[PDB]
Amino acid sequence: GRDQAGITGTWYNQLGSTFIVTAGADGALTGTYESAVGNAESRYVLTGRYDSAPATDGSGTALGWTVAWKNNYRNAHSATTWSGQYVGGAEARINTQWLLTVGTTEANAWKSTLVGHDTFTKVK
Amino acid sequence: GRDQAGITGTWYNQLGSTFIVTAGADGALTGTYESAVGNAESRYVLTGRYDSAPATDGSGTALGWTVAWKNNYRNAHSATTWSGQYVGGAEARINTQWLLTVGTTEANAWKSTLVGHDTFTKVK
Amino acid sequence: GRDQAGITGTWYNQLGSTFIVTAGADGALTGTYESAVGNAESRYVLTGRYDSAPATDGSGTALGWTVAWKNNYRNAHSATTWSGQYVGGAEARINTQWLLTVGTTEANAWKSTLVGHDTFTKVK
Amino acid sequence: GRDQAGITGTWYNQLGSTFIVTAGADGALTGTYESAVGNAESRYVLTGRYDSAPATDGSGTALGWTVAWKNNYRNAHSATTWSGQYVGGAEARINTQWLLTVGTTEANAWKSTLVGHDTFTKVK
Repeated sequence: GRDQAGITGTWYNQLGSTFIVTAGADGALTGTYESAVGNAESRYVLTGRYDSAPATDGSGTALGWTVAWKNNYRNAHSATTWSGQYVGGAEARINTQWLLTVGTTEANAWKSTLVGHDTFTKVK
Repeated sequence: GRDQAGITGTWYNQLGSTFIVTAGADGALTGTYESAVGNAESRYVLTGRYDSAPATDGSGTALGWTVAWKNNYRNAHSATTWSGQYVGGAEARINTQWLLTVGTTEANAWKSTLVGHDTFTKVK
Repeated sequence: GRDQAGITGTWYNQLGSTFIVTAGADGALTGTYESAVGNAESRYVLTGRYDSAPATDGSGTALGWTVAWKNNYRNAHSATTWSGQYVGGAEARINTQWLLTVGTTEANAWKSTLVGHDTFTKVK
Repeated sequence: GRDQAGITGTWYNQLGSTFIVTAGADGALTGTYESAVGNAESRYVLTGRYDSAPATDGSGTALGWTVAWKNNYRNAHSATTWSGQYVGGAEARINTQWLLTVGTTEANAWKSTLVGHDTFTKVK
């Protein structure tokens, strides 16, 4: 991975959530997510993928990951996926949009999925 | 996983894409995605997570997964995440929404991310 | 409008909701929305815009509209916007994605917005 | 409208786009949008709706609006809808998510719709 080192480490969103991730040379993302907002608590497992050979034209590095909101302490019966890109440099960022789906009855399916955005930085 | 067997197997979306996945008892999703539409070709690795202890109130099972669109044949410098829920039964379904992010320059970041929806079935 | 007549009329989504709209030659959409699902009841006012000079290359006609979920009978303190395109022909369709935002406290803002999709047809 | 005066006026997003709007007492939004980014130029008409009787529990005021990207100078054959809420006070904000749909062939429909977010302020 060109940005395997850039991505690997700890990231913080604008809400104080904490995203610890290892980027493998094959394109794997693996780590933990600790949410600061919502119906979550400790750490949760995360897995995802990233482009391990990004364009060198100054473009960002596409990636995404999933957290299922079940751990030893909570089950929210829901999952969030983040889709975004890593932008390296002095103020490195991971810019994302996310989809959070809650398990629902078929009658409530139309309102199963929230959408939002998170900006992750290396500081805070 | 309660629906570890329900989820594990091959799924087909309304476009003919093919989603082969193994659901682990710990909540891991792992498999391959073969797209029928877009700037993709063979199989791509996928990883994700699911709720391995869904509510038994008839609600669906939340899950999501990521594909980075890089394999031995293509690099689209992009990643898609699907967020949705598995609904078991005679006409089992995985109902999803997805976010596709393309690596972009900062000037083009505002248009980096497509949104869509996929319905997966066990047939077709 | 090239599809001013194509768009103008009554549309039904996969849920049984009813969308009655007039497309003006200037690009205005105006009408009423009657929801079949959710925390809504009678008709609600809708307004929006459409491309009154679509490409003739077989492409669809971009449009969108908003409903605020307040009428004489209900106030859900929320608004939905549909973004999509009209596809003419024997099986004419309006294919959309929508965002539903609920008024929230700042603490709950991160979960203010649902995302979904609706397909509208001239029949049902 | 409780926030008819709060909403009415000029708003600027983080990109420098300019959103001039009048909120009617019936819940109408009408105005112009002048984009600073993308394939747009001068002003474009906008119309939308807002909740003219928001909850007084400190919650925001739900609203949305549509711009079709056609004016006397440009036709992008596309439309954007913003869905969000107005938050009053010393640092008043309109927090939104948006969907931009481009008219496409049926073969390209799956990639017709971009998603993003805009934060509007009274300054800048």
